[PDB]
Amino acid sequence: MLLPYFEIQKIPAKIAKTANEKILSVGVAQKNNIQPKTVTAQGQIGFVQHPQLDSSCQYTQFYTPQRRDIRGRVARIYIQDTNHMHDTPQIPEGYKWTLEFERQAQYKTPWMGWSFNGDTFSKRNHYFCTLEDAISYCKQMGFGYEVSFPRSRYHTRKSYADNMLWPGHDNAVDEDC
Amino acid sequence: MQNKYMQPIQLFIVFEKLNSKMWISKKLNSNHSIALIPSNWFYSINLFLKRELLFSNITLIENSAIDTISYNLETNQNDLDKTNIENYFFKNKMLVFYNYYNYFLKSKLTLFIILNNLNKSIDSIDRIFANANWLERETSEMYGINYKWKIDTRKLLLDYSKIENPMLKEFQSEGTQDAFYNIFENQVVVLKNETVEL
Amino acid sequence: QIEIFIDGKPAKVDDSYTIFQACYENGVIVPRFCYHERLSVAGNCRMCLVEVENVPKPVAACASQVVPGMKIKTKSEKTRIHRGNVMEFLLANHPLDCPICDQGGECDLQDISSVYGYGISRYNEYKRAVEDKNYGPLVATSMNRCIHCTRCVRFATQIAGVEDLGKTGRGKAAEIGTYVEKTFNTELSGNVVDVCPVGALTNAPYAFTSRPWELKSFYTSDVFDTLGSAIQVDTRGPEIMRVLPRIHEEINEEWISDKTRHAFDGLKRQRINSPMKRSKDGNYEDIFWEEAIQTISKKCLNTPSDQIGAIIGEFADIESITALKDFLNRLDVDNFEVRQHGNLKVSPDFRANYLMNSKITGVEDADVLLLVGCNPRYEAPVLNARILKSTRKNLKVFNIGTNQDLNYKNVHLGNSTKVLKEIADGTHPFAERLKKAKLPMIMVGASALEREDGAELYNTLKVISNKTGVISEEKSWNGFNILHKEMGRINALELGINPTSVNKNAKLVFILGADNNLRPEDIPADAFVVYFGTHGDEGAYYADIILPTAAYTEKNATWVNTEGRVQQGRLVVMPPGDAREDWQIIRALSEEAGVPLPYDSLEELRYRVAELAPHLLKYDYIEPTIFGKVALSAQQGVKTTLSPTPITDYIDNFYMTDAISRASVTMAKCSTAFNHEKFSNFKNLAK
Amino acid sequence: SRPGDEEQNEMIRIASQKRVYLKHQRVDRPARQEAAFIS
Amino acid sequence: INFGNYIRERNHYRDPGLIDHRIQLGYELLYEAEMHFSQHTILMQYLSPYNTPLSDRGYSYLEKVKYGNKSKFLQGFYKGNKPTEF
Amino acid sequence: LNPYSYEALKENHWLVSDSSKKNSEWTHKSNAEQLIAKVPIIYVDSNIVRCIGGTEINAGHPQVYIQLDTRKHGTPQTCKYCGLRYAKKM
Amino acid sequence: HNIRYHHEIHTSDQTYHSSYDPVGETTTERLVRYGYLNKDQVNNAEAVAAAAKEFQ
Amino acid sequence: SSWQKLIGTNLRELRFVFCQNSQRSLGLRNYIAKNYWNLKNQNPNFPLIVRECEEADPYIIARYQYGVEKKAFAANNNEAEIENIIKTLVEQ
Ligand code: SF4
Ligand code: SF4
Ligand code: FES
Ligand SMILES: [Zn+2]
Repeated sequence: MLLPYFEIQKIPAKIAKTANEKILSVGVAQKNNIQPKTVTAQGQIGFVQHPQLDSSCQYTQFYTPQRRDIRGRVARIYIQDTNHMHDTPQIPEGYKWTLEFERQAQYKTPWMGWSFNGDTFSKRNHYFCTLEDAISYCKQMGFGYEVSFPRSRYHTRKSYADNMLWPGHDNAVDEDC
Repeated sequence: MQNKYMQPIQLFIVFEKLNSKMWISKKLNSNHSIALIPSNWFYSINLFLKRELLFSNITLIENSAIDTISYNLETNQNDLDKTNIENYFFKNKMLVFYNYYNYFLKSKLTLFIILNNLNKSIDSIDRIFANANWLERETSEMYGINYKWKIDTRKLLLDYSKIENPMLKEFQSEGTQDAFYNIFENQVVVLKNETVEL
Repeated sequence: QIEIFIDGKPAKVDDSYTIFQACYENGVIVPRFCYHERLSVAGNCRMCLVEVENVPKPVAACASQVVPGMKIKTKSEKTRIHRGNVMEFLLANHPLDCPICDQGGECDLQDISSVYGYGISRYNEYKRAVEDKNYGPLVATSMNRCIHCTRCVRFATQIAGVEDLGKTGRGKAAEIGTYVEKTFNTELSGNVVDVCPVGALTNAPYAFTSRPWELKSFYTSDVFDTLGSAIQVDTRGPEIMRVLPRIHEEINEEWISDKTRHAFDGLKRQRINSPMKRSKDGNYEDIFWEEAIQTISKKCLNTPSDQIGAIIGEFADIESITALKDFLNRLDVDNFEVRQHGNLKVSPDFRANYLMNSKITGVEDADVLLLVGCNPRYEAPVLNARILKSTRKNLKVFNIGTNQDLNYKNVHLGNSTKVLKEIADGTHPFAERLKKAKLPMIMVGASALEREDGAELYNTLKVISNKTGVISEEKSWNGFNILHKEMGRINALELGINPTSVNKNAKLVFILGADNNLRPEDIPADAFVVYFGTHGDEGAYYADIILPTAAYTEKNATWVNTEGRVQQGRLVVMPPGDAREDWQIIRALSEEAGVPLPYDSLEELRYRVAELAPHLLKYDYIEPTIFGKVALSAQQGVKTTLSPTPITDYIDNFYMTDAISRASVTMAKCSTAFNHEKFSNFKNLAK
Repeated sequence: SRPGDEEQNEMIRIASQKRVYLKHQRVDRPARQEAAFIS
Repeated sequence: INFGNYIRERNHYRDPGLIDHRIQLGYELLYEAEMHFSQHTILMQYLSPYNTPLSDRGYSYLEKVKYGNKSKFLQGFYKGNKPTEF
Repeated sequence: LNPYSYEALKENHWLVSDSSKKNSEWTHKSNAEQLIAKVPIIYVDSNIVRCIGGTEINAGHPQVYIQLDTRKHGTPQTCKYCGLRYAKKM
Repeated sequence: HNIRYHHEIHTSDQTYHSSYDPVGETTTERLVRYGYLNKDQVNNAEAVAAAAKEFQ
Repeated sequence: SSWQKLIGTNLRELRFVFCQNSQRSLGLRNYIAKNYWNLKNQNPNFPLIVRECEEADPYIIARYQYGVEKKAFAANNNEAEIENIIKTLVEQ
């Protein structure tokens, strides 16, 4: 499903706590003013929201003694349709929202020229049926999010009769040279 | 079809306050019935099952859970109706299923429970069925299920000194740590892992 | 509004729909090979045949309009038989080429056969064989795979505007392509590959290297041209493998230019991977970040304020320019140019001063377009295709400047600036031609505004617009447009940097990745140069200090479109070697120089940006402006004297216009194969 | 009856409903955005 | 004190069922530690200091001397986040 | 002739050529290019030739059909599975 | 040379679903819960009959 | 009137940020729409940056030498008080 709760749709305002953000308090206020108040699948303006590391981020399992880098990351939430190479795939795309994490380290170990990831996280993408589900997951796990909204091909009038049209009278003079 | 079948309808006759939603499918055995059960009646329902005649000769065959927060149809998205059981996999945080076999009625019974609370809490039935101890321990450690009134809550298959739920969709199959020998300490340690990718 | 039936479920559609359109809107997928959503309707293949009651013959869904009360049965056995027969005929002569075919894993023939075909063959004869043709280094041909779907012919005729493709012959022996040995040289050429459903036409640079299932895709925007084309980047590990177009319908529609698609391989070579320092004799030594930053900090602390200058590069993002502007303002520096000529004579006071006020889609809305020193065929090929589509729908194009071989018809008003003076002073028929037009539109190329009389040309254009009615509150229309040539200049204008503030004599120059229009006389011989950059073609040879930076695909940044749209460029792979982010380098340098900047992450830098200009925080959006008539008001007593010099363009070689494209191999191959053939001193009078 | 019955019934009712998708939805070309000018 | 720092880092929790689950896990890990089920080099990850060297070996203060008054950003800029050979 | 020249690239599928064929023992880790170049051209009587790369089906490669009626008479063509080259007899 | 029926036409994929109301639910509760009556018009013959006919 | 004839050697930039349609930015919007060219003519080189957003608060940001900024809130300020705010900002 793609098209379907108020709190999940509510985007909290930023509160400055760091000295750097206390310096730029006017910018924080302006960002709070201009950003959309609520997020819905019908929106047109994308936006970036910081992680909310309050009591709500208690459900994450990725805060371990050896890992202090997963919580607080900012994901990307968007719809990835079928590419421009084929029209009728056997498994179609575009029916779900993708949450993606940017790469953190990629190199080639030299003994056999083998590709290695310096960050085991962010290797695979996460899939949700609704945008609200992805935002709720991010709020649960203490993730920020960059939400971008889909672009769709317009509807147009198609007919075979358009291939055979009368050029018009031979006396139609073009005054535009 | 080509065999004697009857629904397990007496269960909802005794429990008069519950809605009844049952399925039969040709993808299952012809004696297999699937029903939907609310979470706040599961312990009483199992108490009724363990002792009621024509149900008492029953055994618990399997237990597990489904993380449906990332469940999406990949093909034939326009062939779904309101009666499909998969229609209950949407917007639901967690699912739990139990499978029993009844010798008197020669029947398979699967019960499905929808967990929609963030802490994933449900009553345990290991005090009714002795099977449920290890099964529920493994389910709880794999999927983060919080079982209440359980005989034993210790980890069953996971490594010592670790807290993780590897069977959630958010978890990558390579984990977050690797085990190496440390010369400076003459013993094995765990470190953040860098892994090859194909 | 009529009611039809699709597999028993009633539905309501419009009477102008085809069966295919109704089925797709109602969620029903119909296989197809020759129908395309942007080309004309053809019915040559028959894979979209469906079954309808009271109609004995199967009806082609794509080429047949809906009838009130009709019933379409796409799940009947008759439809299955029709699809199986058509698939059998399609595969009778297809070659056994899937292992060697670049279409494998994403071939529509393969998937359609697997899902709808009978699943086995009975044809046991010789297949036809076709000799391959040579179309150039961008398109590879394997013509045994062609199914005669006409998609390439229709794309070339109706989208690219070139008439070199066709179908010659008859029956089974007919062949698709040019009759003679001729290359398929054009911008947007590679797009035809994406149109062809089979491996008949393939991406020649992307030959044999990769498979679809071993790629990860990212959504981003292009910077090679000032249109922010929406693109998809496909990578395998740390290597970027290909670039594909996306769908936007307000930018580039479905299509990308060849430079956008192929010049990305210039990021794999000539890269700067570590900080460097140059000796007096010219020797370059690799150094640490700490030493370089300390050297530049000592220079900043010792150099007087009036001797400090900067150059803003072509590929400069909002964050980098914000960082550099804040740091140099802290250093009491307000000059961001040292070059004597080539500066844009536009005030950054208002957004309407330097932007495309009618947006990219405005070419569809206007009826008269006037280009002034603009060559859309090279500066924005997708916008050129849009203008061609509009001219097929009653759009008239007039041109002042160099006559160009646009694929449509344009009227040459003149060559020099005397035509503009005649129009502004009246007594020229084009003034009345503009007045009688419903929505006049003027597009001045940015290049013509770096003339020594760029301000006078700007004032003349404002006078012409206000007098004719290009800008008018009655029509609620703003037809004044500027087509820029650099993304960094657009970002600097958006932040508020005056491009005409030039330091005459600077002893310390920060070159933020600028390589175009750089000559040794611009930089004094006794100056200290710090170049921030990713490539070593130019600028890196002027620099005492070289600091490696991140490309557009290697950082999370914000880019402003030439029409005013704010977009996210997203990180795809980290910068190679020891390179660092631009704003991170500037912040580290500011901290080491005793004037630290109040931001430590991208979020705080964006808070500073919101302090400067809030509209840069709205992504994939254009902020409206209500000061168009105030900004473009014809001021009294301003100079309007123009030099009697012809107005030209700025592009000679389309394939190589910047450092990344200059460091590309496929761009060099395209130059070698196409520059001699595309060069002409005369107009093609056919078009 | 038990206190938690109502939530269970509500989540049962929510699950079964028509599920349309964002794609396959008709989007027309928007009209020209007329420019507004201050006095 | 180190384990108290761990608990303090888990202070923001507000779901009682989650807290009961965590208490069960803590009791389990403590029992594993007290019966030699786990290895000392593995279980020491919960008792180790957060910003202090261990007492059984020496420590290096090189990055303290070179990056004396520099902020955290500058320290993380001079020391990269990826290998530099590739 | 310069391998980077226009003519050499145009007559080599727009690839930089190697007449010695000895770059492939390092780049492609084998000497197969030399060995296949050691095989002369096969002259066929008809206009079309069928290649399977062996004496029987499943011993070789899938059946492919190569056109020998070229724009320039007698231009040899190469099988895309096996490196064998064919031309129409006279 | 016969290829039209290499793929199965009939397959064992049928599923059958049964849904029941609560057994202990009375007629009045069923009428009220289904939006054919309100709590005020309970214990009235005309309201019960109208709700029953509307349900039927 | 003499204050706007010359811009002080300490002032470097006057940036105006407000809303397109909100009643809060009504005074600043009208002031910019009436007195922009009067200031621009007397100081043809001095930058006067105007940026607007959908819900931005009205601000008059004055920048001085060495990167010193002084941002003043200009909400619900009519023509005279906007005049006075700008005069005081260009006076320090
Ligand atoms: S075009 Fe290529 S992948 Fe596609 S079916 Fe034909 S040979 Fe196979
Ligand atoms: S070469 Fe390909 S795209 Fe062109 S007409 Fe043939 S099958 Fe269609
Ligand atoms: S898709 Fe309809 S005839 Fe080709
Ligand atoms: Zn062969």
